[PDB]
Amino acid sequence: LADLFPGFGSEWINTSSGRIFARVGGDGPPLLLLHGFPQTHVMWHRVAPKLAERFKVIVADLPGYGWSDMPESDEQHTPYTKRAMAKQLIEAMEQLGHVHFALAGHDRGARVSYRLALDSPGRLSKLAVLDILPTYEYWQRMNRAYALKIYHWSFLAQPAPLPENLLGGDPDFYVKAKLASWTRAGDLSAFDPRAVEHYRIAFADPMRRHVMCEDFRAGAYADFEHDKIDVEAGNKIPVPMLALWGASGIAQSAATPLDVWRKWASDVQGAPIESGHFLPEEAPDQTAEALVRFFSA
Amino acid sequence: LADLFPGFGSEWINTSSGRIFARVGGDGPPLLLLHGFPQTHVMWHRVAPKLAERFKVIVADLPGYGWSDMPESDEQHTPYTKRAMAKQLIEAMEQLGHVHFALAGHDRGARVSYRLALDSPGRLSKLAVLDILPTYEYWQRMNRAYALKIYHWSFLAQPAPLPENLLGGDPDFYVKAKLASWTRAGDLSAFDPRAVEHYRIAFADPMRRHVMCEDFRAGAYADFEHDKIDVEAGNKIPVPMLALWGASGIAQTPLDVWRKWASDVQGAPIESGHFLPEEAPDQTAEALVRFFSA
Repeated sequence: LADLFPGFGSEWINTSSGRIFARVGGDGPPLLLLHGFPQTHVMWHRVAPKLAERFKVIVADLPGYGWSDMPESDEQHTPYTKRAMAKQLIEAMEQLGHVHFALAGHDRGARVSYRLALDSPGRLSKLAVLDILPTYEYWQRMNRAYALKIYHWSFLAQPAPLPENLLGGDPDFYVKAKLASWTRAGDLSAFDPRAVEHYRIAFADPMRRHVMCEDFRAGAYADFEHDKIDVEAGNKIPVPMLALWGASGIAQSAATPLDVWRKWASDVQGAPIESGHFLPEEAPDQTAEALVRFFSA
Repeated sequence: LADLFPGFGSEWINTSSGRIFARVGGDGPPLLLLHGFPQTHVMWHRVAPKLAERFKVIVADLPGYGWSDMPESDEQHTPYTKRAMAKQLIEAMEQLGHVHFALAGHDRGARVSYRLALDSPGRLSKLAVLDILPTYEYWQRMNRAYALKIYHWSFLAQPAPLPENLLGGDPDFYVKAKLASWTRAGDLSAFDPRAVEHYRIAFADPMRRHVMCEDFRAGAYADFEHDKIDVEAGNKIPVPMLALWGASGIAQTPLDVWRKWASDVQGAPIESGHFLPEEAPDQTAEALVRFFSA
C-alpha cells in the first residue's frame, strides 16, 4: 500500500476504546481530519500537503476503519455511534496534548465532527463539515425520491448478518461501485488509483465491512435519536463552522444546505464546490483553499 | 420438487408475452390465485384444496416467476409493471375461456390484482388482496420507519446490476431470510420444507432474480405513476373487494386505506405475519371461501 503523505509520521494512538491510527505532519495550530465511508484517512492525501504548510495536521482513521482497532459492537451499536467515536477521538487528541483543536470531517467523519461539537464544544476552535447534513435531517427528508437515492442508509442498517452476507460475495465490486457512483462523473477517474487500493483492501476485510454496517446501524438508530434530542431542544453548535458541499454531492440532493446548517449552528458559513460527494479528491484545489482560508485567522 | 397440489393439472398457457404456468383444479366458478415475492404459485398449496371444493382454481406463476416464461424487459421495466402483468394474465385467462372471474392475490400478485381491477374491472366478479396496501400508499408512507422496514423496495429497485451482483453470492441465504423475517415466528417453521425448496430453486437462477429486480424497479417507477394517476383522478375500484392482512404483517389501518381506493370493500386481520396462506391457512381459506361464495 502506498505512502500518500510525504514526510508525515505515523502514530498508533491508545484510547480506552482502542487504538487510532493517524498520519501526522506539518506544524502550527492542530487540525484533525476525519474521513468517511467507504474510505480511510488516505482520502485527505491531495489536500493534506497544503494544509500542512499552515497547521499541524492529524489525519486519523475513524474507530473501526482503516488501521484503527475494531471494538466489538453491541445491541445499540454503541462504539460506532458518532457520540462514542467523538469521545474516542477526543481521548486520542489528548494523548497528543491537543485539548482544543480545529476539525474538518467528510461523510461519516463529518457526522462524528458535528456530534463532537454538540457534545463537547469546548474541544473545538473551528469546525468544517464536508458534503453532509445532520443525520436527523437526512431521515426527516426520507420520502420515495430520497429512499431511492440514499438506499444504502436503509440497506446497510438492516440487522446483521443480512448486509454482511450480501457484501461478502464480491466486495470489490460494491466498494468500487459506491466510490464511482457518488462522484460527478460516475466512474473512478477522480481518485488516485493508489487511494482506491487502500479503500479496496480495507473493504476486503469482513471485520471492516461489519464495522461499516454497525456505523450505518448507529446512523439509523442511536445517532438519529441523539440528533433528535438536540433539534427538539433547539440546541445549536456555537463553534464557528464551515459547511462545504458538492454541487453534485449527496447533501444538496433535496435541501439547500446552508439553510439547514443555520438551524443547527449559530455561527456558520457555507459554500458549494463544483464536485460530487468526494470533495477532497474530486476538487482538491478548491477544497484545500476553502479549508486553509477558513481555519486561518 | 414435490407435487403439492394433489389432483390439480399442470398447464402452460400461451400469451403474446410468453407462457404462464398454472396448476388447475376443481370445478365451478373460476378463481385465479396470484403469488408474490420471493415465492411461486406453490404458496397457495395449503388453501387451494379448500377453494377447489367450490371453484375452478387456477394457481398461476406471475410473468417471469417460477415456471412462467420471462419476457424481455426494457428501460421502463414494462413487462414487469403490474399493468402489463395484468394484461398478460387477462390473455392467459382468455385462453381458458374465462373473461369474468374471481381473483385473489398476495404481495406482488395482489398488486397485479388491484391494478387489473382498476384497468379492467369488467374482468372481475370479486377481488381479494392479501397483506398489501396500494404501491402509491407505500411510497407516500416512505419515512424513516418505513424505509427501514421495507428497505428492499429501494434496494431491489437500484439500477442494474447493483442488486443482481449482490444477490449472486449467496442467493439461498437471501430468499430464506426474506421468507423467515416476514413471518410471525421469525424462522422458517411456518413453511412446508418442500415449498421452501420451490422458492429456493427459483431464486437460485440469476435470470429469475433479475426479473424480481425488474418487478421492484417497476414498483418504484411506472407502477407508482400509474397509481398516482388514479389517486389524482379519484378513481376507485368498483369490484366487490376483500382486504386481508396479517396482524404481524407488512401492510399494518388497512381497511381505512382501501376504502379510499375501493367503493365496496370489506376486510379483516388474520393472526399471522406476511405470508397469510401458509402461516394461517385455516383462517385464510375460510375467509376466502366465505367471500367468494356470496
